[PDB]
Amino acid sequence: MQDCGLPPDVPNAQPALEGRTSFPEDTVITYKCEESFVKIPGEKDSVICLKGSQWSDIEEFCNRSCEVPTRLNSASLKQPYITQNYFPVGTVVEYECRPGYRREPSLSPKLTCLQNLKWSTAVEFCKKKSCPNPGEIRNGQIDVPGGILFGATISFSCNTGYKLFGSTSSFCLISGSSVQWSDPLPECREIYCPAPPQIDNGIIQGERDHYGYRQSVTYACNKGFTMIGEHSIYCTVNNDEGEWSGPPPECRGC
Amino acid sequence: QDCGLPPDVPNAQPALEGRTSFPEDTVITYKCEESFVKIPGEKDSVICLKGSQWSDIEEFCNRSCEVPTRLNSASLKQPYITQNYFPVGTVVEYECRPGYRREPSLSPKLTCLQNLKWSTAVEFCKKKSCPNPGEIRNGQIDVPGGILFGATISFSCNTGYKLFGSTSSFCLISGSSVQWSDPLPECREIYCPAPPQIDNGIIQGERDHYGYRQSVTYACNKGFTMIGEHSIYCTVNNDEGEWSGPPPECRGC
Repeated sequence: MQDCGLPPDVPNAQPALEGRTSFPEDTVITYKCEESFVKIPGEKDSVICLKGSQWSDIEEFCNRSCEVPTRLNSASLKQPYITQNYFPVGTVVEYECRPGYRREPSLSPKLTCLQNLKWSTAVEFCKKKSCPNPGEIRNGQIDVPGGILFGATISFSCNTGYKLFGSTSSFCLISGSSVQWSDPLPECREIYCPAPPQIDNGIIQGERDHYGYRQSVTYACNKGFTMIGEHSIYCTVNNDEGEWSGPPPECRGC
Repeated sequence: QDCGLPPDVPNAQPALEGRTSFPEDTVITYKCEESFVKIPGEKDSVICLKGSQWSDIEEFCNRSCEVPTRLNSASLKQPYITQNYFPVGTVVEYECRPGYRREPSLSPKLTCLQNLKWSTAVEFCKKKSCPNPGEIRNGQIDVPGGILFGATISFSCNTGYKLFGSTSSFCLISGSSVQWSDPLPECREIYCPAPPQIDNGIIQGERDHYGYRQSVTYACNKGFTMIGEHSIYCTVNNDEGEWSGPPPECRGC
């Protein structure tokens, strides 16, 4: 009769029959691979009801493959693997470094699909690029806690008696073709104490324009006056603010 | 042949030894009364001569000031320093003791006044001053009460420095002048012991010497995690250099 019966049973595939058990001549039935199965590129996936109530032949067209290679931050799949989804056991794909990573020549940038349907062990075939030498800050310091490679952070500080002007930290970030420091080297600026206080009936011996950390100012009483106190005071510096060590002496008469 | 009582001399009293009759050739001496001093080169005694007659004697006492009171700034000059006769109007001169100097604008002279007292005293001899103390590098000099003869000054070293030498000085008299008993001490920077090294970590840019408030930053080798403070600083546990605390540790991952 001008109708075929049920289509052939294909291992690991299920046909779309759409609610019927009898099919008219020239009816085309497509199969869909089952769970944990991928169709093999370049193979038929359907059958056709021919004359004599006979279905056309169809061979197993499903496998049996790894999952899409897991997403790496250091490397991206090369073409044509990056667009593929069929990876039977034995399949080897190649990677290429992302930015800002570079190849570690001693290591292979390839992954193989193993018999257990898993990709081989991952190695660091693509390593983190290095930022330039951070250099130095005059009268300050740079803190490099964990190297200067891509993704690293470094902090800046100013020695006692100096004030930091600029950025307090920097990060090695990707910059176009390479990796560069997010911020430039800041500045350590000398902290100045307020102008030293003047005293009644006394003077400052050779007063200077500016006074920095630990610099001193010496006092002297005028003729006929007696000194009572410290002959000199010095500049103390804390939390970036200058302050004299203590009060100036007194010149009492007479 | 015995004389009777000797003559009455104004402002003087004779030594009779409780006698009322005196034999020929008896010599009687008089002593000036309170506030009076005998006039140099004058007779103070009489002698019983023939005819039961005493020899003549004239007033020999003048009201006099007392010997000037001792001053600590100056001393009487010669010849006043050996004198005891100072009638009204008498002026004596002083000269400075050590360690005192003359105050040019003033007179170093005292006058015996009509009331038998010496004129008002002024500071004609003033305390000498020791030389300006100077400065102590990284230290301080406390001058509590001037730098004149007898004064004391103390020395101290700023935070992070240790005093080597004298802790004080006194203005002493030295021969022909006044000088500080002790020379200035030196304020030397205190250094902390060499910072400790850590396993699997390094000291970022180590220095040869670390002073007060100076820090050392640590960094762990690739593949280790730092446990503890990243940097430590040189404190001064008087008067010694000591690190603020232990260095961090590096744990292998």
